[PDB]
Amino acid sequence: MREIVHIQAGQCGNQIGAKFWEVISDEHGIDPTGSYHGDSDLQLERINVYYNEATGNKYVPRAILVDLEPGTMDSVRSGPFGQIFRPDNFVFGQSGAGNNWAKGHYTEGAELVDSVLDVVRKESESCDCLQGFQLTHSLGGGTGSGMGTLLISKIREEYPDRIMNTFSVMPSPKVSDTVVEPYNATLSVHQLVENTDETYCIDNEALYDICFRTLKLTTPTYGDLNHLVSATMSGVTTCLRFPGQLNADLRKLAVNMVPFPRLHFFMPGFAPLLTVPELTQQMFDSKNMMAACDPRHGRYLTVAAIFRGRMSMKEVDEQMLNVQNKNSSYFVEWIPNNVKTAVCDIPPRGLKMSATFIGNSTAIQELFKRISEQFTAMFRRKAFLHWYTGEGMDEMEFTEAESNMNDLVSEYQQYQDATAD
Amino acid sequence: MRECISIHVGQAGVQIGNACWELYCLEHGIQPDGQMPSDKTIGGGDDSFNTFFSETGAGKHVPRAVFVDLEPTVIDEVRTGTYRQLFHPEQLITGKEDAANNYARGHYTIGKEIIDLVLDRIRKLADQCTGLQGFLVFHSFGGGTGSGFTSLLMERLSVDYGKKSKLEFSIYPAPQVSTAVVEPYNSILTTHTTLEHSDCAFMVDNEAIYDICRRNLDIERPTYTNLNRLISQIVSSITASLRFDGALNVDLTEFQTNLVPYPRIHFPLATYAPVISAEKAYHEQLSVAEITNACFEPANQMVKCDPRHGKYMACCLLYRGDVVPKDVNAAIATIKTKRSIQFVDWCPTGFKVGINYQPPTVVPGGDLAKVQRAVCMLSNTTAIAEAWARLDHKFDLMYAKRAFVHWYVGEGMEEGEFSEAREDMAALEKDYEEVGVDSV
Amino acid sequence: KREHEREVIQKAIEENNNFIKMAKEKLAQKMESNKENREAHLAAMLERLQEKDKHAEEVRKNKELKE
Ligand SMILES: Nc1nc2c(ncn2[C@@H]2O[C@H](COP(=O)(O)OP(=O)(O)OP(=O)(O)O)[C@@H](O)[C@H]2O)c(=O)[nH]1
Ligand SMILES: Nc1nc2c(ncn2[C@@H]2O[C@H](COP(=O)(O)OP(=O)(O)O)[C@@H](O)[C@H]2O)c(=O)[nH]1
Ligand SMILES: O=C1NC(=O)[C@@H](c2cn3c4c(cccc24)CCC3)[C@@H]1c1c[nH]c2ccccc12
Ligand SMILES: [Ca+2]
Ligand SMILES: [Mg+2]
Repeated sequence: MREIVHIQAGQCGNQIGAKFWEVISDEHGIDPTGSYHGDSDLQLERINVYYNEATGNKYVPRAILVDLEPGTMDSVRSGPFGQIFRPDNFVFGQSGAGNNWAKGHYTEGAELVDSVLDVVRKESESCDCLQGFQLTHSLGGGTGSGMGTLLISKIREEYPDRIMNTFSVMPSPKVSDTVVEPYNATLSVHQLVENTDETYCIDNEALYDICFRTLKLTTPTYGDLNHLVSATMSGVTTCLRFPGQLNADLRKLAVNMVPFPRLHFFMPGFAPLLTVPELTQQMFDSKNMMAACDPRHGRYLTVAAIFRGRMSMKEVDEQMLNVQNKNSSYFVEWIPNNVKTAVCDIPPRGLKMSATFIGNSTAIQELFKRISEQFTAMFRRKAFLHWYTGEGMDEMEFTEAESNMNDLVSEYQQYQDATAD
Repeated sequence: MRECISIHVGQAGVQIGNACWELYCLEHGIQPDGQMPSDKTIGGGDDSFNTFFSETGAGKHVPRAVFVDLEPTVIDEVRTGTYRQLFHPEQLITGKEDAANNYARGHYTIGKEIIDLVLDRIRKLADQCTGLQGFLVFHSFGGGTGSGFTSLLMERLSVDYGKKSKLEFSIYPAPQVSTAVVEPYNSILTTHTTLEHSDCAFMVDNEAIYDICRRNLDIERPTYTNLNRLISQIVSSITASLRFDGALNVDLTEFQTNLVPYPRIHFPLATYAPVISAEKAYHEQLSVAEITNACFEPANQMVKCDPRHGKYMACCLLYRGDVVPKDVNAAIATIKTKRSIQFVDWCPTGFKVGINYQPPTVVPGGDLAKVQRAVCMLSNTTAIAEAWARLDHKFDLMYAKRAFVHWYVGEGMEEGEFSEAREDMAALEKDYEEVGVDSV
Repeated sequence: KREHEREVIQKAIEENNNFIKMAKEKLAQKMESNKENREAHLAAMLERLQEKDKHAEEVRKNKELKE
């Protein structure tokens, strides 16, 4: 088979990580004990992509749980589907990052990283043919951000010919009051642009605005934000988990989504928050993006979309052709046929039909400009910079991370302004 | 003798192979277990169907075929499918990792790890032939395996079998059933690399087949199964002369003499008729004149282009079923005086005709109506170059920005190979333009 | 005439062998070139990951030298 090794670091990473496993375990029809009690063989066709098969038909998630503090580790084990995770795959420190990137990347995490790699190595060595790794984490914290990016670099050393994918949660003052977050983000982006093949930009700013303005939820909880994330993560991995007209893996997705290596930051979307024409227009609407960016402020390099549920496929094909024609200016012309539609017969839990969106848009620069703006506001004053230099870092590493993310923005702008002739 | 070995590469090649061989079995009365009651010579024979089927002492008729894919899941369906008894396990070769829509991985990184094994299994088939005629290679242009590995295999076959004939059935990419954005890259790279190693290549435009299934069989959204069952009928029509005998039967090699005026000009345009549903074919007999006239309707072509705006360099008609020369000649005479059929000035204008009395066959639960007579026209037209032009344009749009090129470079390829491949295509488009110019 | 007949078939053999020969060499050249390039690409990738380790040592070293 073609196995994916899941990793979840820090608080945020384990929260959405656990939710991801709760949702897909339900779709594939397995209970927290690891036993299969489904009705369709399509649930087990490509189950090995995310699950190991143990004695007595026990399906164990190929997941590795990480955090520099043992608190969250108890939460998962106690939470639903806590009894399904492999006990030895729990790797926890005692320190705690304290929202310090340097601690997670150079100090505290660098001391725990080896014991994580031993678990990564054990899972990987048993794979028939490993295709890559997927990481869930936030960029605003210290562990999932700092140590998460350390693991990526370390894993890429031992598996340089495997795909590295990440579900990165971007920080937003609308959700977290923590002041130092734009430092952890910029430093993390400095790593992700160099050492990941695909990154799903899960933006808290977007997640907040959706819950508040659309779902009509004032003072939204993390549970509300994750209900969006889980539905998204379920959507973008459907083609990896189920058999269809065309079966996908991490590599084939990267080849089709990433025209240039650095420009691998996708803005995911979901609909609804019906009939086929309704779904299609919503998923291309800016209100339905999980990244706080207007796609009509830039151009699409590539676009991928799933339609889940039993519906008219003739209708879906016509509407997707319809949108591309009416919005032709927002798709680069120097990449022919840069929009693909996928279809899964099996709908999600609760919805008769839905649609998930993956866009490699140049409008993603808006998200990076926001972080860069908040970053430079703190860095011009050198506020709380002692927490980083205290761990042995230099001012340059802040400057380099800043200018590298600046280049990423301008590079996205370059191909936005490019023309066929 | 005159055996033909089929090679099916990648998903497209394999799945088309499934349709073709299933169809062959039904045409020859071969059962899914390989037994053929009408065949009285047990364990061998020099009959016509022996060109495609070998025989075991137990009376099993085994396809002279190899199925190759760098990923196991497609061929695994063959291993556990209806016709799993038909193939010896060694004829079905799989790796653990596909080429990921990348020519480089199919030709180099992944393909090189299995190329020696494939050649060994091909050799085992060849050593069972008393007079091997050549190879038939089924593959897609767009897939990493169909593109990359095929070209590697074709190169290696030219070394191991010299100038032994190698024919192609190539699936030309279409947006309606696309699998990758880099299919134009893979298409240009394969065509360039394979050009010197192929004697004749029958391109099948998926959009053409997609349109025909929608228009003529009223299939609202055709699947690969829909496309493949139509394709196998065209393939069957072309290989019919090799698999059957008859007085008016003309060998494919004779058509090939007329179809290839220069080595690089070896891409015939196939047109098939009648494609019709059971509902419409009921109480509706399509005569010889009607199906022959349908061959000059561009809507029935395997490749999207306009021969009416091009020039002919050969025209072959391969009939099967209830057909006699008298009705063919009458139909042709009518067509010549009503259609836009113009030949280049350096070639004769006569249509070459072949007839196989064995009537057309359809697969159970299929969409195609069973008819008493069908026809496949093979023409050498300058208009087929339009297919190259469309592909080369999509190639240019992306390559001007070097989009997705890093995925190839990362696998060891160089930009020089891209430009070298594109220049060869430019020369090929020019070649088709030159052959159409009147003589001095 | 007999002499010409020999020269024709010999020329046919020569051209056939030359085509096989050139094809065998052109392929060997390609697989070799591709092997070099892919290795050099992976080697470069590991080198700047090696640089990230050396940097991390210099960071942890710099910490204890400020106490
Ligand atoms: N007509 C037809 N075309 C097919 C079929 N299967 C795949 N294709 C076409 O083949 C192209 C992609 O190549 P594939 O054969 O699927 O890929 P591959 O050869 O297995 O190579 P990989 O990328 O390594 O998987 C697409 O443009 C498809 O439209 C089929 O069954 N019938
Ligand atoms: N969507 C979401 N974001 C979270 C969650 N928990 C923390 N975050 C975000 O992550 C950042 C804090 O990072 P955290 O995960 O606590 O750091 P760590 O645990 O030390 O790696 C803040 O910007 C939060 O918005 C969660 O459950 N859901
Ligand atoms: O299954 C699939 N594998 C791929 O490589 C995807 C793809 C993206 N582009 C493709 C192109 C061509 C063909 C396939 C694909 C054009 C540009 C972007 C495709 C897909 C369609 N919707 C999805 C939703 C979630 C995950 C994957 C997919
Ligand atoms: Ca016999
Ligand atoms: Mg394949």
